[PDB]
Amino acid sequence: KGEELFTGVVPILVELDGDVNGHKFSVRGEGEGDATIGKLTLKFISTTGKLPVPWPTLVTTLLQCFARYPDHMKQHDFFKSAMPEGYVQCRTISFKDDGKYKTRAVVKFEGDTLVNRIELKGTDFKEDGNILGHKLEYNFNSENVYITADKQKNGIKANFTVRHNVEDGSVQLADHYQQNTPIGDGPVLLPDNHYLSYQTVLSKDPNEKRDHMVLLEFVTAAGITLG
Repeated sequence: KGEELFTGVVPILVELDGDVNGHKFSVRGEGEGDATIGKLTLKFISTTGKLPVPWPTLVTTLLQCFARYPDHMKQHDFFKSAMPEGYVQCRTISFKDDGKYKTRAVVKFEGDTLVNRIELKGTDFKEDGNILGHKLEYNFNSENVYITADKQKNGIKANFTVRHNVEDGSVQLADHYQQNTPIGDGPVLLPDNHYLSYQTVLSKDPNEKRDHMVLLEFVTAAGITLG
């Protein structure tokens, strides 16, 4: 039933309120998702001027319900099974030798629009580090998100590390710990161990005057054998 909401193109609204070492910012995003081919296309705008953190550090925070689950894996798709009532997604993102983000997001349908409303709190960052110092390249290295069930919490957990290119040729690690729990009371699909494979492209809108990020994602579930 949840999966039936994703058979066509779904409009998306994203709202992020952020606070890193006390520096506040807001991001508003819009676009669409097409889970049949695992495709997300989104444009995010800062409504508070130039961001105090690099856009690439916000990519993972700013809709895994649009992953393409192969037919033989569709009974492992927690994200769509929680819909339309939605799920809460929480992460701790620890930047190696730097600070951490803690995020809480409510992902659910409002009518025909899939809405992702997020609060982000960043702490312990270095004023001259790679993040507050804006030393990260505007690109993204996309790998696999490993997913496991958490039966006790009736949800899932995920773990992965983002490797952010630094302008000096080094790499800034971002360790992600993720938890998702459904908002509704009804049973949801809980998966065997598997992963989501990402292809992520960041770009710019040449006609956009505000600080912004254009995001294209292709996401495919894998790791359970078609046989």
